Amino acid sequence: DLSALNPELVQAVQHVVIGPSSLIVHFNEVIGRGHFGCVYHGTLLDNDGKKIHCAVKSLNRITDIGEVSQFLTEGIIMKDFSHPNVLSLLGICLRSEGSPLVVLPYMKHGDLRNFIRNETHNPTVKDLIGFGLQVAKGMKFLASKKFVHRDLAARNCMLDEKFTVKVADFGNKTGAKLPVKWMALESLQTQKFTTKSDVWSFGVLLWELMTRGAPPYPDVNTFDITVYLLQGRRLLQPEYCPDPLYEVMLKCWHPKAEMRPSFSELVSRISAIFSTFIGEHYVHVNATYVNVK
Ligand SMILES: Nc1cc(Oc2ccc(Nc3ncccc3C(=O)Nc3ccc(F)cc3F)cc2F)ccn1
Repeated sequence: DLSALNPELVQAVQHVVIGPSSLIVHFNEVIGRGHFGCVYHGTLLDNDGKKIHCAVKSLNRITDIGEVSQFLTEGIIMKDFSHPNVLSLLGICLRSEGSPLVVLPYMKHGDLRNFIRNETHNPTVKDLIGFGLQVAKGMKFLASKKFVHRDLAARNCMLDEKFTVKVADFGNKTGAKLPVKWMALESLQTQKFTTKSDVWSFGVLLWELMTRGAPPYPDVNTFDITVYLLQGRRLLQPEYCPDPLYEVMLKCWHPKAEMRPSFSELVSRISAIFSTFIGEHYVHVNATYVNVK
């Protein structure tokens, strides 16, 4: 029901349209089944002959056009996201069958959390601070466009062949579906999200990086995180996290949202901490965090 969509959404999608002849979706090759949204390996033909590797996001399909319109908006939101540290949109493919297809450049190393969790990987303090800095650069760009992420976490950050981090997003009044453990105090209490609350999320993301992907607050039930935080608590300093990086995390977790550093200041501060390291310090996984979900 393409005509019942929205003429402005349809014209915006038209400028990023992919013809069904120039895209081959390998439905047998799944890049994570996820939930009610699937990602597959894809081949895209660019201009002439070019056989580029891509990720194709789908699913499919209950409400008349409501979920299709939201799906197309999420993809169209990426149009002006051109920054080395933010995931790009190759385009959108309109299937003459069912669900429209969102086409993204392939990220060889997948998500940042599974990458750092992998025990065959040997990151140093510098590499992990490096990833945090790249996320800060991407967020600095997004904040300058007044774009509020709402779900910044290592699981939503993508890693390519050159190890360049691409900030991305994989995918109800009082009902729970929210990433409460990455959420700012004000966002848990009121349900409002700002750049300052993304700064809180970024601090948790730095914690995930320094612990090599440990789940935040393991002992704490999702429903009582506000009660836990208000007792006067923050995540402990990871074993391999340098003191000035911990101090930056505590600044991201400032109880006054307006007292939190901006992403521009975080880029500056983290870039200085990063420059002091040479790649000597190896980061090992914590035994108390292994197999902890
Ligand atoms: N192996 C691999 C796996 C991949 O999976 C995906 C990861 C993220 C998205 N993300 C999206 N899918 C559809 C619409 C928008 C986004 C998205 O990330 N938007 C977005 C970008 C930057 C932001 F700050 C916020 C956002 F919401 C899609 C994938 F297929 C992809 C590649 N390589």
